Amino acid sequence: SCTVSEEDLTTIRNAIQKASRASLDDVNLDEDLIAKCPLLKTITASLKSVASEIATLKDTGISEEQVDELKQSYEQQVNEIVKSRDIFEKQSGGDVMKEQGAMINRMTELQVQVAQLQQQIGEQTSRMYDDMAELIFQRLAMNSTDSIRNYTAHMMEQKLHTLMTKLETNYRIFLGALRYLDHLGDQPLIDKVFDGILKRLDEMSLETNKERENGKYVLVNLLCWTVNNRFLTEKYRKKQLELFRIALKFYPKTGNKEANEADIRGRQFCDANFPVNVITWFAVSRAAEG
Ligand code: NA
Repeated sequence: SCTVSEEDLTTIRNAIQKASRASLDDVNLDEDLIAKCPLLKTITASLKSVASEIATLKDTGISEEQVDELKQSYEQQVNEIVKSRDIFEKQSGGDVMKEQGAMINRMTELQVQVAQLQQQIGEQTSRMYDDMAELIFQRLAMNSTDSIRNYTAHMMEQKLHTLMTKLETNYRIFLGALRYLDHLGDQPLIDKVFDGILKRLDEMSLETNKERENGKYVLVNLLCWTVNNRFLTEKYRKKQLELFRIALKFYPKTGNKEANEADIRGRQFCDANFPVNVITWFAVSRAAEG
């Protein structure tokens, strides 16, 4: 259950407003207060998540003009929640002594509005990542069959390597690239990019935690990309043995299946079992046959 006192609701309101600002700091609520209403934990986790995602945007090559448009959108949307009379203000008129006035119902409506804000910002940033990925393909002159038609094999390989070094450092950029290729419907380009992803996965260094993180997201979502796509599923089929080799490189200890599966599912942006099956089952079984 959730009980909040009248004055504690006022400090929740101010703590939410303070999370909207240019500093985007973590909501720091007293533990006694969190204890009486643990629902607050997921609200504060949501706002932290949005701010941490806006911070990642700055690190990329996205223009700080666009980051400013995003930060003001976030700020306006949080102020809308702060101003909500159903959540924070006394019941008035025909609302006096409605059930909605109970603190549990105010906090539930706060959780809904914060969850919907997180979804809306998620949609905006996801569009920004689409645009950034496309810009990468354009700047590298790799954005169509026509652009790549007159590349030698050596230059094509060189271009694909450069492309992967830019896509792999932020999995949301990588996902944006996959969405851009899907919508373009240029199959010779998809064919080559698939080869390029496999070659990077097969050879990239895995010395640091950041490199293993980059590779694992790329591997898992490459597999997701093939699901329900005949052409990409056929590409998986032809390069099956190489993907098994890559899978056991990123997920070596075949015995800790449960932890690997949880790790894989946390990086997945499809809902399919196929990435888990490839990495923790097919690859493990096929290395063992002989
Ligand atoms: Na108060």
